[PDB]
Amino acid sequence: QLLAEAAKHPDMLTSVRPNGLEDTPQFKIDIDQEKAQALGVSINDINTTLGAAWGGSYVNDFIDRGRVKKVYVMSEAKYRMLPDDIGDWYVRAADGQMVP
Amino acid sequence: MPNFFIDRPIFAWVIAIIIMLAGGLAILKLPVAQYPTIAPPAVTISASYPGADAKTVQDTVTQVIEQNMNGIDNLMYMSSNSDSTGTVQITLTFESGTDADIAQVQVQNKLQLAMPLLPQEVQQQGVSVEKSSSSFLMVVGVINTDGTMTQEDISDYVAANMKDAISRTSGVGDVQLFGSQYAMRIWMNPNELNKFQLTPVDVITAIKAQNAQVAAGQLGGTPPVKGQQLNASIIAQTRLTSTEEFGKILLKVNQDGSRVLLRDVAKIELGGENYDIIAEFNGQPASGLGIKLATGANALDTAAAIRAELAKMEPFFPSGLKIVYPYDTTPFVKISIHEVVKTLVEAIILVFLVMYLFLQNFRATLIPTIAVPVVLLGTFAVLAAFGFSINTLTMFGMVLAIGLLVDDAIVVVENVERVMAEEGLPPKEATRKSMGQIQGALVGIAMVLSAVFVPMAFFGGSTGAIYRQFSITIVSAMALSVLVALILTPALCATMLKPIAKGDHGEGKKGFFGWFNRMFEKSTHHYTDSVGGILRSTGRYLVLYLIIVVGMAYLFVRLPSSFLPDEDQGVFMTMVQLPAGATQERTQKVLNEVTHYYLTKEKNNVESVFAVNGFGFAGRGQNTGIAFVSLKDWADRPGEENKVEAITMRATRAFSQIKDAMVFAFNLPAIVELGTATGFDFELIDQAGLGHEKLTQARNQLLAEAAKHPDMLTSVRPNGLEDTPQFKIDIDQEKAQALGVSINDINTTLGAAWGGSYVNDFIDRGRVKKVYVMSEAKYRMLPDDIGDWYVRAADGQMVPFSAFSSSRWEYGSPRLERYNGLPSMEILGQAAPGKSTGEAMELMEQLASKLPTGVGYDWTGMSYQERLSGNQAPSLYAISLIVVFLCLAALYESWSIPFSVMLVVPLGVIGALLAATFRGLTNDVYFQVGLLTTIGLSAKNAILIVEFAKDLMDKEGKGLIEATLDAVRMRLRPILMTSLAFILGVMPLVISTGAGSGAQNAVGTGVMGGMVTATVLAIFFVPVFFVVVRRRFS
Amino acid sequence: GADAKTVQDTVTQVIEQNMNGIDNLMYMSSNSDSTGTVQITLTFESGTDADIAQVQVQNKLQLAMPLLPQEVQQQGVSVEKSSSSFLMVVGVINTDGTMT
Amino acid sequence: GMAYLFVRLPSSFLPDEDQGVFMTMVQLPAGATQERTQKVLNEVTHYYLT
Amino acid sequence: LPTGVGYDWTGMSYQERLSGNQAPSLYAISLIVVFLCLAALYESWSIPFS
Amino acid sequence: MLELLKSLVFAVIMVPVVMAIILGLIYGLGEVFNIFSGV
Repeated sequence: QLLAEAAKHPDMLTSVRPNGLEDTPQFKIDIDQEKAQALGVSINDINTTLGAAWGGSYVNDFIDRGRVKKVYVMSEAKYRMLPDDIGDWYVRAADGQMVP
Repeated sequence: MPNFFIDRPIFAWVIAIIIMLAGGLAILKLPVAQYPTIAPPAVTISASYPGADAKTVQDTVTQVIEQNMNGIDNLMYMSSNSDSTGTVQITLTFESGTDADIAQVQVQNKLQLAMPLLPQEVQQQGVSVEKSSSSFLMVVGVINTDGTMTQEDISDYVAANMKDAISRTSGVGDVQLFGSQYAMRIWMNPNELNKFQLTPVDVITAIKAQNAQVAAGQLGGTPPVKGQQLNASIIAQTRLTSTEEFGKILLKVNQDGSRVLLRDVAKIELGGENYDIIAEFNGQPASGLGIKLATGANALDTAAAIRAELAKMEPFFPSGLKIVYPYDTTPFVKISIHEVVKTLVEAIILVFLVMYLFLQNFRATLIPTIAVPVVLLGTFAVLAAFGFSINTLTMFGMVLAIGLLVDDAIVVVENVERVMAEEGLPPKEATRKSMGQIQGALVGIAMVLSAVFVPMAFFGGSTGAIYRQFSITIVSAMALSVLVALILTPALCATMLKPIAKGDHGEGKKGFFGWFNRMFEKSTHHYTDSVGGILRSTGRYLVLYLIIVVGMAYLFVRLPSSFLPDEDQGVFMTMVQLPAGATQERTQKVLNEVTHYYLTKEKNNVESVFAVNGFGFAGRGQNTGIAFVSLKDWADRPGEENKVEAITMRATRAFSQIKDAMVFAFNLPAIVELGTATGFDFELIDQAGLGHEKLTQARNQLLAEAAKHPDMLTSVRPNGLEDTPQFKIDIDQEKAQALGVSINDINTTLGAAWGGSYVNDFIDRGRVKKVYVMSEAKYRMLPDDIGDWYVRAADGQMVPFSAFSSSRWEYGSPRLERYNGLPSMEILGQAAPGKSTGEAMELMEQLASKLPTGVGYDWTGMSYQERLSGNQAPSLYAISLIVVFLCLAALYESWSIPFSVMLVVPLGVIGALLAATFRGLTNDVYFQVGLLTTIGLSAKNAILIVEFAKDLMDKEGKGLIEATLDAVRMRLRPILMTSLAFILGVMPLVISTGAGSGAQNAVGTGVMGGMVTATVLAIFFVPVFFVVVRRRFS
Repeated sequence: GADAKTVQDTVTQVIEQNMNGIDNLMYMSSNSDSTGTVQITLTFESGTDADIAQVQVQNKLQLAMPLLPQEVQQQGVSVEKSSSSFLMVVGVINTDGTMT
Repeated sequence: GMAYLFVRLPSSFLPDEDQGVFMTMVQLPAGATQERTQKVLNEVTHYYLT
Repeated sequence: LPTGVGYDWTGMSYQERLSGNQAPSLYAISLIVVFLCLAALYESWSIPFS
Repeated sequence: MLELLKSLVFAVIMVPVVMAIILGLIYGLGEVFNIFSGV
């Protein structure tokens, strides 16, 4: 409302802009822990897999040309671009079989 | 200089206007506080180890902290207190004058290097460093008057919707909370845990796994594939935010859908972090806040802002809540300001009245009324420029120095008036002659006062600051007053005087004036002939002087000495110490009895009782308790039978009948920052590594030995808690291993069932709070209950805890103390009502000398300050003596004349001691300051008389006797006027009833005695000393 | 991992509560991003020494560490006397295009 | 006349001067990716250099 | 704006407000000190007033 | 007002009596010193 009202006087106020990002849509992944535990998988494996694949997990350090730099582990672009790509990841169950 | 400004009145007026503007600007901006930074800087480190006894906390926590806290400069002494509750406190007190904002960083940085060397539980709880020498500006209690809210609900409400606003006003520094916010409590149930084949470690693991936050990442990752247009954030699992969500945590799910929920095995509720302290205000559950004044802030404005902000919140206050103020310090500052204003107005009116009585001329009366406020504003400006504040001591110095300003004004005006009367010259030349005659004396007395008052500011410790305030105020007032007398006043004598004819001193008129002049002249003639007759001889009064000297010495030796008089602050403490092994129920019963007594048999005196159960100044635990009793305003407590002393004496006499409790009552010291008890603190330190039993036996022997002299030691009590029985559980390691039970499971179950474990954090109503796991009361409350817990073996079966564990009893100390790195114990207690503290200290040292070999003794707290009188040795008084001797020898050219001036010093000290002995007050700081002021006034009178006599002897050819008699005849009206002004102006100090009246009474009595006796016995004695000195050293 | 709402809810709330009270405090302003980072800028009254100001800020901050969430306690809280606008940015380029 | 002219005169704090450097800030619609921002910045720099 | 919403200048505008709110005190103090100096130096209260 | 009036009246009734005692000590000390001087 303030911006709309201030836009009405170009003779005194010019380039009246906010300072900060406005608002964004967000994505929420609902994990059904009931079904996951019934199948045989563990919550820790699911959480670690999701965090490492999509968020990237800092693991360790290594020397390179006499300098210590970090080693990162992250999914390769193509498989973390769309919501449907969440179906491409698999988690090992208790008995060794792999569940999507 | 004075004659230079006589011809230019407006130059002096401009200087006065500048001084007035500076004073106004200074009074516009100046910090206001009750007391300055008197206590030495102190830093306290607090750590918590939940469910750990005293020994575990002592060896595993504070040992490492104490070892790694060496190398800190300006460190005075360190003390350490462990506890059976699980809290450890290390207090480091530094030297006075050091910057605490750097010592805190030093100790914090040294602590951060020892963090990885501590156990994991204390690290998770976290340690905190803070400044304990700050004093509380006020405490705001909030109570529930219906019964819906409990202590935890009230504490969380304060922490959520009151702490931030109260902390975010103007002038408020640190804000402390006396309660703990909410925490999700998970009460196990051993029967249900056995039913589903579970152990507490399983619940801990499930909570850790299903109550975590995971960095899901970001849709459309940071390196994008060629042709991406969508980008958003992924919100994966988050922390649980409700009890109903915590109850749905899975613990065991099979493949066919069968499941076990956390609510099926445990009770989830929202409680507090620790149920150790129960606070009840007038019988109702309550919580509190402690507001400390920030540095360089106005106390009154901050208090008013706090009150307005608190009164704003009532419309949004939920349910039934009430806000009370058990203890605030603003009334003392308001009273001090009111007393300053009253003293100023009374002094102005009194000096105007006395000038009208004597000089009979209004133009003469009006001169000082426009000079004293100028000096007052100049003193305000100088004190602001130096860096001081408006305390309760600086204003006392100002009301003390008002008399000096009046004295200077009286001297100047009376000298000019008498010169005009006896010369016939008009105001101009008379003022020139008087100023030329008196400028040297004024400069000399200014230098003498500065030389006698400056060295008092070089004291160290708390006494150093207490003397510094008064000394700085007094020297600034003296300098400003003499500068005003040199510059401004001579112009006033030049302009605003009526040139009356000689001989018209009121004798031409009748009434009160002419008659009063008649007896004044008759008495002056009688006094002059009497002093001439006594001066005809010399050796008859030397024996009188020696008698006065020996009497003063005897009175000085006889008078008891102390540190600082007690005052009626309206708040006093009551302590309850139940026998060893007592639980919370008996302590609550005794506290209820005490509250009922206070609110029933003392309704007209007390106002509220803020009982605290579980916490005491001796040591925290389920065995002790405290109660802060506050009284009504001093206006509603008339007489000396309704003061703090009588109330607490009657209270302890009545409480002596309380069985199963040794309830005591006492009054907190006048300066709350320095110490908590009104008596000395004494500490016994093991050195030969005897241990604890030998130390306890030695302490008991010393206590019995000191109790055998009930004439100078009273209420000698220990400051710790006696040894208590303990439960020892021994686990058969090989039996547990043989049955298939891992030792880790047993240890975790025993530590999380009876001790309670802190697991994770969670978001509650938009804030971070801990989650705690512990058994549900009835299953952890008796030794037999240890058999109700079951542990899972490797085979999957559950083995009871009674199949591989035993139990026995032992004796252990619930509170371990350390001093300077060695085990130590503390005895705290006061002295007799009719003896000095120092004598009690010496006798305690002699008693400690009889202890078995291997135990040493030391002092701490105010006692250490009392032991810092090594600077109070004659090494400083002698320095002041030589400095004033040099100043006097420099003022007038003689190595022998200043002896006569110094001979008048005992003649005021004798009167001060007489007044102190009559009233019975002890020798303390305020009495010392008053004695110094009386000495200065007597020295001023001696300086004036001697200078006039020497000028008469030198400038003219007057003989010794003739010049001395003429001088003493001449310097009679100013002396009497100044003495009357001072004596009448110090009346309220002596007559003050209450409201911090101890210091006022002491200083007023000393000033009255000194002034009266000096005025009586200086006029008759100074000429004798002068003539004896001149003839002997002729 | 925590978004703007929860970060601003947990960390900077208590941090801002504790920071208030330091002498010659002119104004304090905080920002909470979406990548989890949180920033607080305390501007002091003119004439104050910045070094002792940082010392006091550190002293007041270390009191609030026990109240801070567990993850950020060992994440690393950095305090520094910094301005707003860059004094100078110096760029490095490749003159043959063989280096990305 | 002094009073009237003092009232008339507008107020400020400090004049702004040429320094040879200035800045440009670009804010795209929420949810925009790196490619669109790169295209907008390319437009801006091409205009500035042409 | 709707009730409960306030405003407060910050950064440069805070200093602009401070500069604009302290001028009259400076003017009055300077005039007073100059008048007092003139009165002290050249004598009489008529010369500085003129 | 009332407090100002009471302060004034107290001051004016206390000054003359105090001056009276001070003249009393002046008289007494003068006489005793005159008596003792001549032995």
